[PDB]
Amino acid sequence: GHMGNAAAAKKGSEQESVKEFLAKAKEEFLKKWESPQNTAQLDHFDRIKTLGTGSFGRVMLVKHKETGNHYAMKILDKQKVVKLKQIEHTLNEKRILQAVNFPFLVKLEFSFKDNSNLYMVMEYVPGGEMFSHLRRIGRFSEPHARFYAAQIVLTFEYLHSLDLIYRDLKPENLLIDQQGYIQVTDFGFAKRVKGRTWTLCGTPEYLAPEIILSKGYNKAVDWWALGVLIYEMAAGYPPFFADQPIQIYEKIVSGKVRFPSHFSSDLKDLLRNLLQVDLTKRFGNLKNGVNDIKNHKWFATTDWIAIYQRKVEAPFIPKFKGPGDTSNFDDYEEEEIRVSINEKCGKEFTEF
Amino acid sequence: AGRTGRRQAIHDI
Ligand SMILES: NC(=[NH2+])c1ccsc1
Repeated sequence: GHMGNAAAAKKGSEQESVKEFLAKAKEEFLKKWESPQNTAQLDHFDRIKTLGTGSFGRVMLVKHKETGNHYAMKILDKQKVVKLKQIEHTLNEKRILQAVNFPFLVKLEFSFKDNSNLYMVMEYVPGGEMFSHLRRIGRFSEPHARFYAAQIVLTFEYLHSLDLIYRDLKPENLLIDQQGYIQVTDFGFAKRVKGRTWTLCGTPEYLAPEIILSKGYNKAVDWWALGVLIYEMAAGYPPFFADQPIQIYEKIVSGKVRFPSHFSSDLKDLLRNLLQVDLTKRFGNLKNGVNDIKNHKWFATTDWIAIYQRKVEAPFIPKFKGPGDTSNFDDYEEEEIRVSINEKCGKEFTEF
Repeated sequence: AGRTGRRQAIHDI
């Protein structure tokens, strides 16, 4: 076979340890999922700088006045969160983040709300977004991309074992920490799902075809998105690339993908099996589950346990000038935080 | 030709 006796026995034992780990991880998750609120207030923090902005608010660097610790504070304008699925999704985000625990998932520290806004305060990751490093360097070498991909594979294996689908994988959502490892943030589209779910949501370049086609879909959409991420990391641009979303969607559904001439044959084989329109054939969705990915030739040099334990030397260590350094983030327009005299949307966000 | 800047996710397409 491809493996000798010693190699196959070790791998089998390793897979059984994974099952042992995931069983314990689920027990700890469920305890927090059933018993999740209001762990601080706005005036406990000094606002420093806006680190990112999107439709419904911003992420800011803040400094905790009492302890001097720095945090990333996400601010959601309760009114701007007006759309039906915008609302449910915000409750998903907070409840998932307060219950998970994994070395590549950002840690939530406080959450609270006032008359105008919802707030989630999490660990500050000063190395910046993968997105900006990727655009600056152009593309990552295959060993470099592989190091990051392995972390996503393990993170999705963890999430999916808890019946969580992530649904918004992309470089914009992946922060680089001081050791060069990944921190997945932005759980705004994550959802606990026992079978299928139906919401049309995500980022166009990363949408699986079954989402675009309005099918009930499952966790396999995350393995498709992994294929898009690996391609983008190794090429510098995503596989389905056009100016307007409708053109992106047509390319996604076609069942066609072209690869740069510098892609290794091992990489193309992996990506063909991840970017597979047929769900009966997509890696991660077969009888052997995630092991079809972990045991792929392109990952043959990957020490899965060593990645999880953070024993592998990272390919890139971001520059850090000290606590509160924002040099690895882009600049954004600053807008003061105005809190209304009157509560908005009190009933909608009772559970937050 | 495609989008090179940060990409916003859509909550309800
Ligand atoms: N949550 C994010 N995407 C983010 C971006 C810059 S700092 C945090």
